[PDB]
Amino acid sequence: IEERVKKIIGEQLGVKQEEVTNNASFVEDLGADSLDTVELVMALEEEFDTEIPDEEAEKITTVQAAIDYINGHQ
Amino acid sequence: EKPFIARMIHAFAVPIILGWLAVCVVVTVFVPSLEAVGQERSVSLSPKDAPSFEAMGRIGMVFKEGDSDSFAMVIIEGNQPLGDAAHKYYDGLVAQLRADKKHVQSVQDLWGDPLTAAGVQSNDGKAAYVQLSLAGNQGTPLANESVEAVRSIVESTPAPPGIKAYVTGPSALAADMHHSGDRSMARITMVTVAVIFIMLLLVYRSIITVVLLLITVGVELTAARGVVAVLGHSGAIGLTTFAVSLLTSLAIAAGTDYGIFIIGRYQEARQAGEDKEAAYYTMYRGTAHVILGSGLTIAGATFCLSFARMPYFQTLGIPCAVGMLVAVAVALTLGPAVLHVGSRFGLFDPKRLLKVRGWRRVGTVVVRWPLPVLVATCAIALVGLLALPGYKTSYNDRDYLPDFIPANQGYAAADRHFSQARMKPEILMIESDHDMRNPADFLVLDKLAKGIFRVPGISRVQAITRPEGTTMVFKNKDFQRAMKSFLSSDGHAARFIILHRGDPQSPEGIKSIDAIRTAAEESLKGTPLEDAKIYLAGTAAVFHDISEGAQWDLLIAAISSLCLIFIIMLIITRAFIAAAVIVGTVALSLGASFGLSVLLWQHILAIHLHWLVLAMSVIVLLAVGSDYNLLLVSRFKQEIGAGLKTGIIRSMGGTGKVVTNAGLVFAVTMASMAVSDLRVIGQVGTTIGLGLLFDTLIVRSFMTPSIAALLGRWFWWPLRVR
Repeated sequence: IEERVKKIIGEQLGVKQEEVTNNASFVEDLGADSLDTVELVMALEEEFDTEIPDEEAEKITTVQAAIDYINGHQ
Repeated sequence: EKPFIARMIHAFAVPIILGWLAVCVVVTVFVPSLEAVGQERSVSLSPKDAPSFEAMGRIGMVFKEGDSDSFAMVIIEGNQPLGDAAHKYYDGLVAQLRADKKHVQSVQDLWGDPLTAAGVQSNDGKAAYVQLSLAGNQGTPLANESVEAVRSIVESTPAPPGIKAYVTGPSALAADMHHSGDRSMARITMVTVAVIFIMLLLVYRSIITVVLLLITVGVELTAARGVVAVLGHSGAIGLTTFAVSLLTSLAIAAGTDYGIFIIGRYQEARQAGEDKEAAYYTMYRGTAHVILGSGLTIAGATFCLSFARMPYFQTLGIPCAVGMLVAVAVALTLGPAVLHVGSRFGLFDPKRLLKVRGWRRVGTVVVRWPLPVLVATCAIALVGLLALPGYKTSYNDRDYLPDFIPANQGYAAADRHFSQARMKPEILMIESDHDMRNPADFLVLDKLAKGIFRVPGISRVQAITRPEGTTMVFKNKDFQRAMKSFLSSDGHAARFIILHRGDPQSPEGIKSIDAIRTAAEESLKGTPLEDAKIYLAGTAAVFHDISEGAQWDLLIAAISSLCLIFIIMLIITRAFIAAAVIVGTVALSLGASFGLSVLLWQHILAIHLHWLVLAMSVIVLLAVGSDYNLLLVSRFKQEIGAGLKTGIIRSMGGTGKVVTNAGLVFAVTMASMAVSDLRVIGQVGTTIGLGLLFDTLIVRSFMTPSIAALLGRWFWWPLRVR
């Protein structure tokens, strides 16, 4: 569900859940960095009982990408 | 959910504060200060079953030269060769000492006899000495009184022009060690609080916050020392200056740390937006069982020392354990109470943002890449063993006391005119079943004397056949006087005095003892005295048992702690592997403290570690080091529920800063003891300080979380997860 994903991103990068948008990029739009996105992927892994490879973690750079990955694999 | 115990502490806040304030006034008024109690309740240093100790008693009893293992030597020094005027002074001084049957059991007078005076006179002729057998064992309250009586008598006697006198010996040094330890207690605490005050001020940037925290410590300290004094004053336990000094610092250190956790977690609750009451209960749930778990750890761990054999380590058992339990009880009760009252007036709210970005970033790296960090941190912990091959323990108590103490002053006079061994003689005695006052036996004794003289490290061998310690009938009247001090008065035993070349306190000197027993035994074999029992005693003889004793019981202390601490952690966390990791990582980290402590003292400072340092420091390192792991691991238990890796990361965000401040305070609190005149305790303080500094910055920060992520669900076996 997009709600919990948005909540997690909003918490991790310290921005209100409403500000984040699906097309926004973690590093470019939300000002994240390498460790921030690592924490993002790991938190999403643990939240939804999912696992991600490094090949994909580097691929998921936007909110919508994470949404597609999580919903497809759910 | 508000736990009942926290609810009543909340409800009875002010009464609790009043109650403990009353305990701190009833104590320190109705009992003498803990330093005074230690003076009146000191313990003997020699274990009662050491072959060296009982040999010393046996030797004295047969020769009627007292029954204690506490001898002392009076040294005479003059700017010119000691003329007959000095002898007149010496005779009067001896006469007074022989009269005081209460303290000076017997005086082995040699310089007064021409037939043996030259054997005690200095080679330059400017110095001489005489030995005394004082009542009461070494370090006992009677012995300290007796030494003072002897010292007063020496001072009272007016010396002739250009003549000085001093009192030395293991008994005198032990007493002066006690006074120096007590005398420096004020400076240890004043520096400790002053340094802690500066550190806490920077951490909290709030003077009011620090003052309440320290006052909590002060009540924690006074009750801790107060109760132990009560037990000591009632005679239930024996004390030593190490117990008094070590207990004081631990109470201030452990007292402050429990305060930091209480304020730390509570302040975090306020940052999250919790209400004053809700923040208080949140603080209790996250830190109450941690403090109790950590409180029993220090009390339990130090109690394991009670199982040690040496009196130094044995006497640390109860005084520290009882003291820590009291300080913990104040922390778990006065801690929340003062916090609640302080909150009522709005004093404890954080004055700066509780940043967690720095630590969370570390957590992300550690949890995402556990093994690469684990190996890196594990290796740097083991490389501290590089000092083990070159580790050399030392026993020279002289070097670990100020130069100016009276005991060292006299020793300095001894070295100025005698070889360093002349003030630390060994005495060898053999018991037969018949009289020896015949030429036939005398020849056997002479053969024994010759054999020992050639033993490595030996310099002189006094004997009835060697009145002056060198080559030379016994029925002569003058020789009869000499015979009265080398043979049993009318018994079946004889004795010799052995002087080494080089200090016996060196490990090489210790090795010489077994050669003496072997050489004496083989020389006694093949001759009628072959069946004669052999007794060996002296400075080297005593420390042969110390070396074998300390090196062994260290395992008894350290190993017992691992089992005891592991049990306390296991009952707290209810998790098997988690308990093992909590104490396991610290155990592996002992190597880092070993290397650091040795590197600083033995190599950088060129001062060897005292034999007490490792056994006393290891227990604290193994106890306090596990407390920080307990706090962090306990925070994993609460935070988990979102996910193991996520819980670890956010857990280190919260407890990351709190532990570091707590760790530095304890490390600095234990390191501040270096200012003590008793350099032995300073090494104990510094060794603990360096080890805990290492544990907080690497073991807790990287090892435990890295291991925590690596194990996954099994880390909390058998507890269910998610």
